[PDB]
Amino acid sequence: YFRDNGKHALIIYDDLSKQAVAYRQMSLLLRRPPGREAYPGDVFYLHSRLLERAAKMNDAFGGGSLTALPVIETQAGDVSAYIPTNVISITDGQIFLETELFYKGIRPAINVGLSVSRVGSAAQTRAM
Amino acid sequence: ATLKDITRRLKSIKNIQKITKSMKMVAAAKYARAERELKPARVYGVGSLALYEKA
Amino acid sequence: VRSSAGAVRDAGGAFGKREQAEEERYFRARAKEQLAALKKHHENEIS
Repeated sequence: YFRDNGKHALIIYDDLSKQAVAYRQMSLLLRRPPGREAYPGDVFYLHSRLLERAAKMNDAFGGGSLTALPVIETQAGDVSAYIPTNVISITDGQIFLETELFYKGIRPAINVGLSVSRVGSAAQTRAM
Repeated sequence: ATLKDITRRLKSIKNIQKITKSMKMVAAAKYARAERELKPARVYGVGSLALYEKA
Repeated sequence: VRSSAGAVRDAGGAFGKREQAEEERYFRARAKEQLAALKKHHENEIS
């Protein structure tokens, strides 16, 4: 609504790894056949159709925007898991938080080595 | 960890073990040579110290 | 299960980072030396 009415919005799904679990429970109780790790087949779609709504409308469509900051939770840093990889291949950037950095004193634990942002140059003030 | 983590760690440790075995062999050869060359130098240096402990 | 060349830096454990640093420090030093020599040659070859 906000992005369609020329305003700017920010949405923070927290977590998406629990929406995936709720969807899996629904799908298993409707008797739909399971998939990998028991998640339904349509588990990528579930998220891709949801994170694709965070657009940046041009000035003809109001100019409004909707940023999204999905939050995923990995297991012992296994970024290679199923839902983490799906959402990593869906989103633009990433912000890797690591426990080894959290306890080494670096807080926020952002792992600047791996954290990425496709926009990069653009969307940054000239001084910064 | 997962299977790939364990596989990579196992391969790395196997390489490390190979390298340390090779280095042990090299060090043993160099040690044998060093002992062989140390005997005469042992007598030579002990002689050179002779004076001070005698006077 | 076997082992292959260049596996210590594929795991990326402690030995991988240790080796990467042991390489980078040495080659930074040699690059500094070579740059000094390059500057000296530049100056000595102007004439």
